[PDB]
Amino acid sequence: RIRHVQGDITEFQGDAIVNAANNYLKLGAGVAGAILRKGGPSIQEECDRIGKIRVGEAAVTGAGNLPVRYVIHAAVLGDEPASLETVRKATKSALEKAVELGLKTVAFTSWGAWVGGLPAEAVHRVMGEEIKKAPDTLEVTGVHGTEKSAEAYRRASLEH
Ligand SMILES: [Rb+]
Repeated sequence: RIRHVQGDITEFQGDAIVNAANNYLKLGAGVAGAILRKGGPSIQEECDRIGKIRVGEAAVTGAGNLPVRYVIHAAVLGDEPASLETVRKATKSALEKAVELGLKTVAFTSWGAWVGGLPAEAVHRVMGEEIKKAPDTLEVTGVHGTEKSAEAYRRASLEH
């Protein structure tokens, strides 16, 4: 239910990508920058017309010129700081949205740009638990910058 690959999430060709976000849905930091660049202005514009949400919630937009149908914005910080709990909620909420849209293929990054203050392995652990709990109609892809990293993530998923 989760496969880890080297690639560019702005090149994922499935139903949706998950984009880590502040709760004000003001995009730009991290992978969002590339998403705005290649996806175009309509992604922030739709966010502007959703308004702000709560930390731990997710919100859905179209994907502009990207080869996915939807972007799922997962609010990990803002009005309160990122923690293992906000990470858990934002993941569960992102996946809940995907299920609501009746989607099958969804892609996350490592959320690294958003969890600098947290212990990496515990963050990976919590998102993994939420992903595991998600229904089997979903196929989740983790996308990483380097093969070395993705092979590390796959190797780590062999710890069981
Ligand atoms: Rb931000």
